[PDB]
Amino acid sequence: MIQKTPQIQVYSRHPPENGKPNILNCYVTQFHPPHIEIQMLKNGKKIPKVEMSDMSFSKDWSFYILAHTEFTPTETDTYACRVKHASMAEPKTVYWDRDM
Amino acid sequence: MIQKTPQIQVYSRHPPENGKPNILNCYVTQFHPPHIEIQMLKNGKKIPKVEMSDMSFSKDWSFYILAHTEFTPTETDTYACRVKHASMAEPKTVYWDRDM
Amino acid sequence: PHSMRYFETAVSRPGLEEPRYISVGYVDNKEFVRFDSDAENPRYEPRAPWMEQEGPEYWERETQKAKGQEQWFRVSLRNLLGYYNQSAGGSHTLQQMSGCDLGSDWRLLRGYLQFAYEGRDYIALNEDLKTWTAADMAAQITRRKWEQSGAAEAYKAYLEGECVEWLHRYLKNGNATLLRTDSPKAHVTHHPRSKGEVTLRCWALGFYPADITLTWQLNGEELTQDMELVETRPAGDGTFQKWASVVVPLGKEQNYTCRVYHEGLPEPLTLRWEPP
Amino acid sequence: PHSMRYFETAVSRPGLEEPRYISVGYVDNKEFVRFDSDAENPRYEPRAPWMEQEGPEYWERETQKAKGQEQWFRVSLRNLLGYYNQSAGGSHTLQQMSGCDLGSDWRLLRGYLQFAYEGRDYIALNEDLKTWTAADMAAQITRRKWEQSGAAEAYKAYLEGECVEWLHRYLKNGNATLLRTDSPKAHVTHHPRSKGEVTLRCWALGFYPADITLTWQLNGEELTQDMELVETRPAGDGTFQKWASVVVPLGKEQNYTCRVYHEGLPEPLTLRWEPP
Amino acid sequence: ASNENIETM
Amino acid sequence: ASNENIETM
Repeated sequence: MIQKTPQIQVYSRHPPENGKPNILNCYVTQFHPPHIEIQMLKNGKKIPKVEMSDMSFSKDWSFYILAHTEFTPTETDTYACRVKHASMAEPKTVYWDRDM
Repeated sequence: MIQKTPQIQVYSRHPPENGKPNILNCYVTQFHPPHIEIQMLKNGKKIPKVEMSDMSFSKDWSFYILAHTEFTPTETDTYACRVKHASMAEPKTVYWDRDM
Repeated sequence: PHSMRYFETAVSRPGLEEPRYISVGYVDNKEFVRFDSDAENPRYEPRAPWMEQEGPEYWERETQKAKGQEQWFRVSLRNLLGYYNQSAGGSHTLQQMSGCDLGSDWRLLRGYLQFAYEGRDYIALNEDLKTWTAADMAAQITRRKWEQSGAAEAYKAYLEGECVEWLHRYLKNGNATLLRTDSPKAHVTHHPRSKGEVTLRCWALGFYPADITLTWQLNGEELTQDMELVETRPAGDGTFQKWASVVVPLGKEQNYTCRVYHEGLPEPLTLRWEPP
Repeated sequence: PHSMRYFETAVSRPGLEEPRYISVGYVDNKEFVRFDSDAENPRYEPRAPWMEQEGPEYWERETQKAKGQEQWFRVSLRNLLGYYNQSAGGSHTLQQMSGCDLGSDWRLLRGYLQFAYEGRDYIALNEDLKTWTAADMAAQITRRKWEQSGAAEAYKAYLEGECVEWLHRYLKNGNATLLRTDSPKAHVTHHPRSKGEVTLRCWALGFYPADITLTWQLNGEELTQDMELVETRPAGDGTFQKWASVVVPLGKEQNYTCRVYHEGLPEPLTLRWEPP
Repeated sequence: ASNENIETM
Repeated sequence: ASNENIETM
């Protein structure tokens, strides 16, 4: 069937500072069909409290979602976003890079 | 559904000479699904005797057909190929240009 | 420039399960209403604070339109299924975009009406608001049905009439909210890399509207394909972010300037990598 | 370089109508066998003259494989329909490509096995002939089923064994036919246009194999994106055609040379626009 | 305010 | 000569 692979960006709402509270975003765009599963991970472990925006689509018809969670980054912690979609044979994980 | 628009080429088997017998080809490629309707026209009128190659597909999975007819071109005659396909809202007609 | 849009989606589900209908209203690209058939009590809900000004009758009327729309999409999904050769059961998508664009003088720039099936163009109302463009053979069947029933006329009446008059009302009711801009706050980050080179990254954060331009210059000359940039992304608080980077030689960073263009600013920003 | 390929297609039809199965065999890109379930008496038929050398038992054995393949594709089409969420009735396509490539020394270069659903990549056997690459989530279901049943092993056995030994036989049986090349015959046409310019078109006609290269040069320098070319097209008699054109100033045509590279030639052609 | 479609596809 | 698939998709 007709499928469009999601594009993923993982980034903080504010410039990160270890020990300061922030919000980690996972912005998933350009996908079709609308059904998708997004998880957010801290040190490779599922974050329980993850907010999801409501189903929306862009002018090009493709769907998009903003997943987010509160977070307080530290020197040693890693964060990621994992996306499961019909267009993909396996889930895709994108790590947060504080420089991007 | 999944659809690929046919690409069309209309051309003679041999360099054309008015009054000399030849073969007019209509080579239809890059389409999906395989069902297609091809007509060949002389002066905007359907040519009855039109040969069609058998259903084939290329490495990229897309289907292709070679339609042909015998013809003896003249100064005044025009020839065309008309293709009807699911990917297209209306049939597409491509005129034979003796320079191409 | 102003606009109103309704983004509608009907999604059919496996087997017997009934389709989900979602409608989202936008004023100047900002979500203002939402209806979702999957809700416990399905109704159009306010999504912008200035919408609370609308009486209970507004919400009941809008909700009733959505209940009718849900059924329209159910019958349209079934009709399309047959045009593309099949019977019920499958998981499919039908989408619609409609609305109007206004100038700074609040005059109609154009009406807008498009449909997609399986996320691909199906049928569009042309800018004349009189004729239709079908994307493929199946869509042409809808085009002829709609040409026969004179469907374009009722669309044109809404797009040039009701759509404009409601957008005028929304613009008046949400004046203090809709006219607001958030200026970008910019800074440059420094990322030493291989070959004696360094990535200079220019960040623009906290801006609204989403439209922005970031440029990099070498002593007054703007940098082309050489410049890397991310897609503009929501910060999640109503503002947006963007960054543009260039790879420059270490020790030559002071020859590069970033410029930030945004409607919210009193004038364009100009900035340089600033050491410690 | 040599190759054998089977190109298989199963097309499901509206309502109750049973699917059409087509299999086409290629030796060195030339069609040599064909089976079509839509035929009055469905059987593999010879499509190259050198195939008539095969006994009646070859044709019955091949035909029986195709009758089994037709049923395999019917059950596979149904399974895919469910992975992508639905029941029977729809019009769908399943395609398969399989075969082997040989070097000039007749040694196996690689086995090949791929599938498409709705004309899009579904699943491929990797070049190791041991592991699978699925294109999407539904295809991954087939990957796990095939990994569990050890399907790759029987494919590898055919690709490296039976496929190579039959291609060796076909190459021996069709020696006088398969080794043949048809040299291109070239000429330049002159098409005066606007701005005092002229299209110089270089034609290559009557060539076999399809692979060719046409170049345009200005006093020894080859022309890049400036050069227009058609896709190589069948003449219908087993040969191919191609043309490459350049737009040059009128009066300067003699400074341009076309060159034609083809394996069938004793050496590359060089040609110029030749006046009357 | 939203629009209502009349003729189905 | 052609190949026969065994395990279905």
